[PDB]
Amino acid sequence: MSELEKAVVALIDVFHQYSGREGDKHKLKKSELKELINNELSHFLEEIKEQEVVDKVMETLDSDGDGECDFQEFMAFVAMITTACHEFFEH
Amino acid sequence: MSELEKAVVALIDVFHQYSGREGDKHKLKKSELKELINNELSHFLEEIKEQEVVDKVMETLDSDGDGECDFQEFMAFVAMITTACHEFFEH
Ligand SMILES: c1cc(C2=NCCCN2)ccc1OCCCCCOc1ccc(C2=NCCCN2)cc1
Ligand SMILES: c1cc(C2=NCCCN2)ccc1OCCCCCOc1ccc(C2=NCCCN2)cc1
Ligand SMILES: [Ca+2]
Ligand SMILES: [Ca+2]
Ligand SMILES: [Ca+2]
Ligand SMILES: [Ca+2]
Repeated sequence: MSELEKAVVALIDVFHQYSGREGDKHKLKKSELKELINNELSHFLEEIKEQEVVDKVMETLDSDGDGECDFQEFMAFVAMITTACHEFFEH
Repeated sequence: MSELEKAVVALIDVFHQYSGREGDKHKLKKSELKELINNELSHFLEEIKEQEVVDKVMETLDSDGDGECDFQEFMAFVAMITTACHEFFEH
């Protein structure tokens, strides 16, 4: 598999590594999202320590108002993070 | 770096590995897009052999009508491919 194919698989893997811990196994609730950010984005994002901070990230990500981040919404999060990295974390 | 952080970097790397070959260094023209699909998605997508086929993919991807795939448009392509992989290539 190419690096791109392995990358695609990695996105799926990390989603399900966190989404399946609690409740809906196919969605990240705020507690799961907090863990993913703190454990898997510790180099790209500042650690979330306050509930207000994860509430704010979930508000941004949750496009269908169910209070959780589904796979499609996670892809949008990945695009946000990748765009930030691409622009050398300038904004 | 986590597997997710490395994945994010891989997406950027493959884009620029193809986008910088011809013309606009920051966009994939159809010829570059064809090469990326054939070389880096050979396990997830059928090889493109006909110009009609890459025209059709570019039409789907090109949301601003410039005939090329920019970084934002490539992210949407990545989301499409990842969603397909996620659903076990069922659709
Ligand atoms: C790879 C390719 C390109 C690229 N290539 C082709 C041309 C275009 N781009 C650009 C960047 C790339 O990244 C390599 C990974 C380096 C680790 C970054 O680590 C951080 C994380 C967070 C910050 C930060 N956090 C918040 C406030 C600002 N700062 C800073 C640094
Ligand atoms: C990883 C995780 C999940 C997952 N996990 C948590 C639950 C949810 N999902 C799902 C899939 C994953 O993928 C692993 C990579 C296997 C190689 C697939 O290789 C192909 C490529 C193209 C085809 C095809 N092409 C076009 C017509 C149909 N067929 C078939 C097979
Ligand atoms: Ca869950
Ligand atoms: Ca949601
Ligand atoms: Ca180009
Ligand atoms: Ca375009």
